[PDB]
Amino acid sequence: MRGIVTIDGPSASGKSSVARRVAAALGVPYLSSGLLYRAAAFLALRAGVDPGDEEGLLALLEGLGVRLLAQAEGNRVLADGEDLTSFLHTPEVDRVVSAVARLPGVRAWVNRRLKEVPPPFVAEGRDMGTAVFPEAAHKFYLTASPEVRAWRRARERPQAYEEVLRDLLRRDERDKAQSAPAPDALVLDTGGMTLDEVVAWVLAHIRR
Ligand SMILES: Nc1ncnc2c1ncn2[C@@H]1O[C@H](COP(=O)(O)OP(=O)(O)O)[C@@H](O)[C@H]1O
Ligand SMILES: Nc1ccn([C@@H]2O[C@H](COP(=O)(O)OP(=O)(O)O)[C@@H](O)[C@H]2O)c(=O)n1
Ligand SMILES: [Gd]
Repeated sequence: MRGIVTIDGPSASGKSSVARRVAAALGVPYLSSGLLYRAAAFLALRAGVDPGDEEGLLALLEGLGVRLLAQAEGNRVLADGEDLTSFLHTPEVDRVVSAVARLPGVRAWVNRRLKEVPPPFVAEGRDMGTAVFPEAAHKFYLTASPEVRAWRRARERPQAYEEVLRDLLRRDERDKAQSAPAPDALVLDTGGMTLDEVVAWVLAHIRR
């Protein structure tokens, strides 16, 4: 696989886990676009920047030199060379990230970072196969029921299922504009499947 594989989908549909495993099986990096959006949100919070102040936020992001590090075991985001990854997957970041991700300048900043990577790679996000890498040779859209996505996510947050579900429903709703599947994406419902099964299906499709 020498081109680009995109994997898009709503929260907890399985994108990061599948992209990591598929990329490792193909011998290429994977790029988690949401990690950059999460970093943008985390930095704005930490800096006391008003979430509607695009200019100030962009001044900060470019000013700090924020970078995505694609490592096989998982992506990392650095700001001024320092690893912020451990702070990006909190309920707090989950709850405010959509508001920051809606800013045109932030999306343009994230996409510039993604476009700096030479192919091949597998990229996961909301609009990888539509807005960012529409030329991708292999596109996938993962989806599952809100209940199972909330069930999966609750295992990864200091929150119970019902709150996780409420939060997930809201976030996916707030992400609607950037979340439609590419028309040529293979849509897979991952509910009821193991990570291994989804990876196997995706690789089989890629290797058709
Ligand atoms: N069939 C599956 N496919 C992918 N991930 C799964 C699956 N079943 C359970 N998981 C768990 O659900 C979580 C999904 O997280 P993640 O890979 O980040 O998905 P997403 O990027 O869509 O939020 C992981 O904890 C993963 O281990
Ligand atoms: N390409 C994408 C990727 C992420 N995002 C935003 O970034 C936030 C986090 O993405 P994420 O993929 O890390 O979230 P999860 O699906 O991993 O739970 C999201 O809710 C989206 O608002 C986005 O607008 N567009
Ligand atoms: Gd993820």
